[PDB]
Amino acid sequence: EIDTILSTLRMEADPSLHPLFEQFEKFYEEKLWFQLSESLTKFFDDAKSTPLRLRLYDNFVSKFYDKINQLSVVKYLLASLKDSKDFDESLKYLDDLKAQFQELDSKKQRNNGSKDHGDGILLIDSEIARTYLLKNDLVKARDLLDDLEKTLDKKDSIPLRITNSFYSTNSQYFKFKNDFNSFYYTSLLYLSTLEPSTSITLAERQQLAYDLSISALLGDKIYNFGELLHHPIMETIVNDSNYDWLFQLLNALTVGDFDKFDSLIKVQISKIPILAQHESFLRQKICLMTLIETVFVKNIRMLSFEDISKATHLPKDNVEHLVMRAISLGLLKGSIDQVNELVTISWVQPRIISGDQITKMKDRLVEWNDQVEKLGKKMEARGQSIWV
Amino acid sequence: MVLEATVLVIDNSEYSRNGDFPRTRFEAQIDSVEFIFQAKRNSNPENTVGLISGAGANPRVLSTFTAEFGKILAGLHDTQIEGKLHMATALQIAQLTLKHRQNKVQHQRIVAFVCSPISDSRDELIRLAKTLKKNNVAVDIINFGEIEQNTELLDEFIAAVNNPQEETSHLLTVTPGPRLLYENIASSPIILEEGSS
Repeated sequence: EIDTILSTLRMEADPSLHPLFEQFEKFYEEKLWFQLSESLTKFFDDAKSTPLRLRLYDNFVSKFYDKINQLSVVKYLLASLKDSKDFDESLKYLDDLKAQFQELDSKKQRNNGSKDHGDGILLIDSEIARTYLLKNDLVKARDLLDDLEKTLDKKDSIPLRITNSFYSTNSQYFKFKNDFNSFYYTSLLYLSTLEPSTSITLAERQQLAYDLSISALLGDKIYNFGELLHHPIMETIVNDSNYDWLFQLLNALTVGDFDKFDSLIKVQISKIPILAQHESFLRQKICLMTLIETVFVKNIRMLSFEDISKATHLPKDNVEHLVMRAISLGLLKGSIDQVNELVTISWVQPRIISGDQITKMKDRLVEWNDQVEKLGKKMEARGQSIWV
Repeated sequence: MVLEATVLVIDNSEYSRNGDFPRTRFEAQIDSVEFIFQAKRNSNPENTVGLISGAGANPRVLSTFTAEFGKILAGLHDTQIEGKLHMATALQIAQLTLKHRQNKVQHQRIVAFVCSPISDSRDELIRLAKTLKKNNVAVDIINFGEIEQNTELLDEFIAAVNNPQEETSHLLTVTPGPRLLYENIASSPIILEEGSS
């Protein structure tokens, strides 16, 4: 039965994937079901690419649809259905597994006597919305994302796996649509909750790393470019050519150099077509990032227009508008005097506190310790007589 | 054996959802928690048993020493099948539960199930071994998890710890293959043990 299948799999398999197969059978015989889960997983980590994946799933699922925890079951199937090209086939298999699980859980809840099985379902649901995006039915996929988000969050406790799957689905939907703003929000989340699994391929990491950097050029509130670079997703992937000139842009934003910026952008505006259509945003973005830099360093409460004119190299007409933009972002607060040509900044938005600044804080706090101290001691002495 | 308070450690590691004991290893254990309570009672009806878990990061006191079958059962229903066994925590907590009792005349026994290999640090075990002697506690291990492929860290310790006395700590190694865990416990000494005095 299951024996004839094991023969075909071993032979065309690599001779280094050969003993994985032998182990499967042995663990079944002995009824170690824990070990058995384990060995299955070892196959799908790295042999999901190969043509044998699909086969192993119909047979394995039918045999071990009761032994191993439920969440184990759906995870294996998922991997198989990425390399499954046909997206009507993917959708078929999904609905069969969805029914399967609902029935199973009814008995099984009572055998365990306690286990949340509503987890498996949510994962199934998540994947179906994913089918739809690939076939470009954004409308169906949308209301299914909605409902997912509500039930999940009503939960007071959630595993990483479930919320990770749901964010993946979202991420894909936002870049397809060509909405830079939304994707940036998702991508961050996805990174935070990211499974300790290394099943996540380098290719997947590299493609996301690419979309995040393009989002942040175009962005609506990102000035956090340095912080972003410090995370594994970009941090390691720097010698590659795609991640060179790219990262060069991020770093040009930090120092606000106008000159390096101009050279990069001229070449690359043709190359990446996202940047062509979003030209206004990108062009504003260098100018803004310079403005935030000039403002933060001069902590005095007023700046002439002349400071801005020179740093951003723009005419004065454009200056007061640029001053309107910062204020609309909420990055800055204050008022504009046109009669004297001033910007009175009255609020600065906190940024990354460098080491030097830790010392600065401390120096002022000592001074203000002393003031309280001097003042209490003298005033006790004054009118000492009455303190009932 | 006579007038005895027992902390039973029921463990529900990731290896306990297996099926070495047919049909399912979990269900063979459920029956054993029930049976242990009954065997001890049948000995001497003034015996009591309380319950703590091996499952999770840490133990949870489900039930203190009691005569009600009902408390052990509600506790038994509470499980997590992805729990994990840590030998050291279970021992330590068991001794503490023993310090307070409905009747403090009662003798001090730990029964613990082992359903996964044990890889806790050795240092921890050495020290616990002689702690136990201070407070004069005996312990019976129903072993069927450890032996499957991993040498016994506890046997020698228990052996050394025991004195001439009615109480007798033991290493009990019970055939781990399909034979039903509960059936084998009934058919081996657990209240047919003889005194050492």
